[PDB]
Amino acid sequence: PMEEEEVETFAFQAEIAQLMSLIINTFYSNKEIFLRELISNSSDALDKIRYESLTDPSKLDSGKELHINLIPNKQDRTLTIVDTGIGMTKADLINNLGTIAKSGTKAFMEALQAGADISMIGQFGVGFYSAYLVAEKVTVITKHNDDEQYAWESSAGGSFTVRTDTGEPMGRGTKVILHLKEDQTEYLEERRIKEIVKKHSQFIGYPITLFVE
Ligand SMILES: COc1ccccc1-c1cc(Cl)nc(N)n1
Repeated sequence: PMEEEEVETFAFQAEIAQLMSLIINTFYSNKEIFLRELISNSSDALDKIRYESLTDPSKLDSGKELHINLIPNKQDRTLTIVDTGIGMTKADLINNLGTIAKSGTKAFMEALQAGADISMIGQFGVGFYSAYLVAEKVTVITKHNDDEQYAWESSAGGSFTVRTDTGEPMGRGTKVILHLKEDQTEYLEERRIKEIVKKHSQFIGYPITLFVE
């Protein structure tokens, strides 16, 4: 029996689209900072959870462990960033991922033309898009205590899809699945991943675990 699934196909806000192009169709060294940004988001997601969790310890029913996991798959050619953070509700997701303007967008783009490093990205509050320095496509699976599991995805081109995730359940948190461009497979090597965590992500306040096949 054929399953059926709803997808909503959104246009990224004009400037988030401009930024995504700029990221994709421009060469930047120091791409590795994409992980730093992704670990940061999770860190922030783990704080929101832990904080709220002292008001409602029942927000931990969905998983008490507060950590980050990195899964590089040499077969899929995916680098998966998993956290047991707070997750996003649909609206958090759509505000976080594309629809709503970001007060740092224009400024960051202006900055990049002036030759700023892609590393500056986080300060402009549009850090997640660095994901696209290395991935052709990016899949975010996410789960918020209040809501259901969502699967967001974009290969860029100006649009993203959001669909309720019928798929591996997570309980709580966000999973960023990076479908690495052909030439960015270095980010599936244990050594490289360990390198960029020690380098840019040392003071994260949660255990981070690297799983290697
Ligand atoms: C796609 O992830 C994000 C993008 C922008 C801002 C925040 C996030 C985010 C939110 C949560 Cl709850 N977890 C994670 N890992 N990222």
